[PDB]
Amino acid sequence: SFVILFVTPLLLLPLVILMPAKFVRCAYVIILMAIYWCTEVIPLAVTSLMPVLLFPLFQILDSRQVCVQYMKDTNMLFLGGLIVAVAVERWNLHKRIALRTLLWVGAKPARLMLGFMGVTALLSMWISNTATTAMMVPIVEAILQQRKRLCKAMTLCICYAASIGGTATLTGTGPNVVLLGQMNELFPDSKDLVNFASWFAFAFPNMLVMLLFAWLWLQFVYMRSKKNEKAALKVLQEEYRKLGPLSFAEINVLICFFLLVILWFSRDPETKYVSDATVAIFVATLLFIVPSQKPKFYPPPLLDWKVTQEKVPWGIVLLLGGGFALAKGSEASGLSVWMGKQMEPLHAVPPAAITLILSLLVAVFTECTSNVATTTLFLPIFASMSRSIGLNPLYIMLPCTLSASFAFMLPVATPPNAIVFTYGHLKVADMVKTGVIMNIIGVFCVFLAVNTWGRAIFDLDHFPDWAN
Amino acid sequence: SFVILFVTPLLLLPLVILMPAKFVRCAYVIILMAIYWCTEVIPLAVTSLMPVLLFPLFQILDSRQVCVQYMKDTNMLFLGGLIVAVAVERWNLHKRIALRTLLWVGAKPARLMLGFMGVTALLSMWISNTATTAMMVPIVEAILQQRKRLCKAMTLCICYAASIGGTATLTGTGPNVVLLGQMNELFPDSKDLVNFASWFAFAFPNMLVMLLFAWLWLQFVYMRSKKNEKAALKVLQEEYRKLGPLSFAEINVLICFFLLVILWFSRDPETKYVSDATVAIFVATLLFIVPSQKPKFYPPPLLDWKVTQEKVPWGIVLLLGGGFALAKGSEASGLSVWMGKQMEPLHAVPPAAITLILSLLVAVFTECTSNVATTTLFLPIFASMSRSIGLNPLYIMLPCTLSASFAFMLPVATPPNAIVFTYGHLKVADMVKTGVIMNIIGVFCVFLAVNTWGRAIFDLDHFPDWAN
Ligand SMILES: *[C@@H]1O[C@H](CO)[C@@H](O)[C@H](O)[C@H]1NC(C)=O
Ligand SMILES: *[C@@H]1O[C@H](CO)[C@@H](O)[C@H](O)[C@H]1NC(C)=O
Ligand code: NA
Ligand code: NA
Repeated sequence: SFVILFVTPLLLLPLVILMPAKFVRCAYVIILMAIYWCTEVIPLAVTSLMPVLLFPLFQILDSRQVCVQYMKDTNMLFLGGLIVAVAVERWNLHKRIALRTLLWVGAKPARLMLGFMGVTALLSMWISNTATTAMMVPIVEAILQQRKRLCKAMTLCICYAASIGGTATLTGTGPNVVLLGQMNELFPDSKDLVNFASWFAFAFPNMLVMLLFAWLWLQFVYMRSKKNEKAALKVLQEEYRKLGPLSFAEINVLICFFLLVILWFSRDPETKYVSDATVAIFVATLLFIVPSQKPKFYPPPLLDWKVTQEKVPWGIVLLLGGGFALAKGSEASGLSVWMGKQMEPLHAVPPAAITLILSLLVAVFTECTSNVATTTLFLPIFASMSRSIGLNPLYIMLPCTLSASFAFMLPVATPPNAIVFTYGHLKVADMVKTGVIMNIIGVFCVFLAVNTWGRAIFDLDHFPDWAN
Repeated sequence: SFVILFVTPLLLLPLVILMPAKFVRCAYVIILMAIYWCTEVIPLAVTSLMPVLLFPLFQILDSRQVCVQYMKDTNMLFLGGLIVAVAVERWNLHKRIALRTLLWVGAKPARLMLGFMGVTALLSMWISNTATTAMMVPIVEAILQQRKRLCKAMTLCICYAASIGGTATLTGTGPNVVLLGQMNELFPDSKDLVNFASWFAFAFPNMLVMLLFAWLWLQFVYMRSKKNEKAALKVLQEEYRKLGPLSFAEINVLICFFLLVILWFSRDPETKYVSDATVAIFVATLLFIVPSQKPKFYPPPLLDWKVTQEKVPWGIVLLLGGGFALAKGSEASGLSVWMGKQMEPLHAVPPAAITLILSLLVAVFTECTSNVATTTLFLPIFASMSRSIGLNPLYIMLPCTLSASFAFMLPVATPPNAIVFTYGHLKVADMVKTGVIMNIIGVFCVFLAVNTWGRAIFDLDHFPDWAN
């Protein structure tokens, strides 16, 4: 069974060691790492460390040129975002925001589902999508204890909303960070063309329209009620009180978060040095000295180190670094130029079809693998193709990144779906039926976004000189 | 009180922003980070992230040139060592080795203390010194429940032995890794002159002699017994049984550890690419597929990801990276050349005095700060001095690294001393009296090592061209 998945490649190492052309060796590396990505027999971060273990033997890079690539500005940006998210989770803040929103919108099962989806998307924009599901699903259970075709709807709404809302912030989730990293590496002359501001402008409207379509679809398939308008409130309120009053530390973390947002947007409404990573580190550092209590001599802070050592996806960081290393090795060996020399005859094809086909393919493929793995595997190929056919790479690379998060079925695809299914009445057939359509929805919305307004944001109708 | 420690430096930022010479700005950065190092009001890894937050504003480096420096071959070497250590701790192996050794040596309070110190040093060579103390101190308590001048001796023996034994492996603890990193950065033409093999050869004899002197001293100050020969055995044996038999997974992790050691030594008893980091990653990766049980289809491994996400000092990794970034900024701005131009007139001095004085100073100073912080602050200065006075840098840099771990008092200096003091009868006066002398012992032993055999290992009698 699962033994061949790590012993069979040993057959090829003595065959590929000689192979008097390095792009073959890099290709074998990438294929092996993909096979391990899709199969979690071995973890992900572990496989992200293969490049240092393989590029040397294949005489591609040293252990220095490759290991230097495992931490760059993107990774520390993501790390700062994660730390801020940890501060938010530490104090039951996201629960307070959630309950306030739910009580404002009202308990009307239609508007109820709308509020759940909207707040889940807004929280997922910064707050580690799985965490939001963990926070919210107990609320749904508490509601429902007070139709087997209804529980499925809201339970799926949480996960779909989270996976969608994560695509509205450049931290958000892995794939967007991967896009930023590959843009920096493959296209360094594109110094700062895809930043937090521009990408947010591109993505947030797309997120909103996808969320609208999703709410409509899930209100169709499952729901084509005075107590549940009332006895749901008596649960929301009693859960609200348990948080207690406004909890002074919550205020300070909110202020720090607002400052982060303002600094990210403001710089980009000269010999620049001050990339967004500096801002993230600014606020993350600041989150260790602030008191969390009234000084009336600051014994108490609001964030210690032990929790953030416990609660941070470092494996994700190493995963990104593996992507960086793969891109560097491909650029060095000679594989990228080779692919760009094999994808020449696509010059006759309409690019819109290319974009749509590849986005659909990625949305399908991410439903078995992880999102970030899918992205970091696919993006360099599309980049080389775009360079070859006189096309702007972003045209292809943005929709792929937005699509890699479209894991709307297969609970193994993304943890949130697993968490939702763990509570029972969400038979996988329901998930597949409701997920394929939403994959299509997301693809169409993304294509609309790229061909409508992304043009002017990124100047996609012309062939930039930063893709020679 | 502790408020000025992070608000007073704000006075100087608008004063130092202009400062038409960049070495002043880098110096202010280093001073501030030192002040935060010595004062744990803010954690350590957080302060290690200041360089990305400061070098840009001071127009020294971008956010890319500096953030690229936070992960290099040294850090991943240390990470692999940490992961292997985690595998060891996972299965109660180090306890099994310990009990076997203790039962072999015997329960004779003299030889008992000797066995405790020796095994603690041997385990600390790879196994995260604090962990060994946590493992062993309960054993001492169990023994002693079955002289208030005796408990102090063994209780201090654990911590001293751990802090000494950590200086015998290039993973070991932070300072040695810092030395390797600074050698790579400041002196890159010294490609691989300080590796695991050479440094181990230099250090292990020094560790042995220091441990001998320490055992002698602690047998002097406190201890200038049939039951404790007997009723200690009835505790060791009954603790041994609780581990059960040899626990098949233990065997596999031992085999992996042996393979790691053999690969580290063997390569160094051509266009090299295969540095020790590759080996560490090799074995660390291997530690995720091995079964830990009889396959009789490998449901069970021996190391999952969640534990190593929980139990790994990542803050240490970021700390090292901060050291790397500081060194890069100093080399870029113009500060290193400036220091080398101010330390010219030391050409008239005997280098032996320089080495001894600086080693003593570092051994004193590390008893309030952390070891790794002390090292990464001090080493570039000594390097610049050595370049200036026609001297081999290693002469000065090795003893400083070995000395930074000589935290033989001030429980705040190093966690092991804190753990020992947490159990009571180790009044701080005793610790100081017994610790200053051992600082002197360590300094003398290190000086003997450098001036005796380190010469031939590193060719310290000549001025290498890799220090121009
Ligand atoms: C960059 O552009 C120039 C066109 O003048 C081209 O000759 C050169 O090969 C290109 N280099 C890369 C790395 O794309
Ligand atoms: C390296 O050595 C040469 C001596 O030929 C010296 O001129 C040059 O300045 C040195 N460069 C550095 C960076 O030490
Ligand atoms: Na997925
Ligand atoms: Na210390």
